[PDB]
Amino acid sequence: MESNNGIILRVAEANSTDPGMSRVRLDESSRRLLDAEIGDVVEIEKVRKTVGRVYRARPEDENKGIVRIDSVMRNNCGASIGDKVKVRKVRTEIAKKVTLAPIIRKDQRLKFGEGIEEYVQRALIRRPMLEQDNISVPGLTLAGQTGLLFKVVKTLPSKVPVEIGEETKIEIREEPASEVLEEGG
Repeated sequence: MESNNGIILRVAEANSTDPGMSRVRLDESSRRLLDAEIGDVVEIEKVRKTVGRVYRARPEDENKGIVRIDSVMRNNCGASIGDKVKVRKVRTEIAKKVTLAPIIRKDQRLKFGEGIEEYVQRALIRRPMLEQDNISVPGLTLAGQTGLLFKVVKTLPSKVPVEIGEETKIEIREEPASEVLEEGG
């Protein structure tokens, strides 16, 4: 009935900034082989599950089996360039409750508590969320810190790409990257 599936292709990326980790540029066949329409919701899964949206490849002929994403999107699952990831097309929904875990240590500057759940909702509001996903912060930092990224582990939706809204509920835990070392350096 629903017939919801995706395709396995090769992760793409270039030294250029190529900003936009939530946008997937694909060719007409990669988009139309299933149903993906302009600006539909696409999920990606190479090593782990990730979310994103469909875009048109500049070269509507080379993107017939490669997806160009930003470094963070590639870092979200744990894959390298040219690896093989599976992209499944889906739609978005309003997540009602999502929990995440900022990874830092003695260099943790992005923690406040009290209203932090709103601070996360405000920053991540109206955004696609997928448990076990990962996020990053603009070019900001302090001493020699490491990690300093958000690690989502629990969402209310069916583990499908959902969009956060001002009404969505959030949870921030106080457990940093203890016993946690995701591949990447």
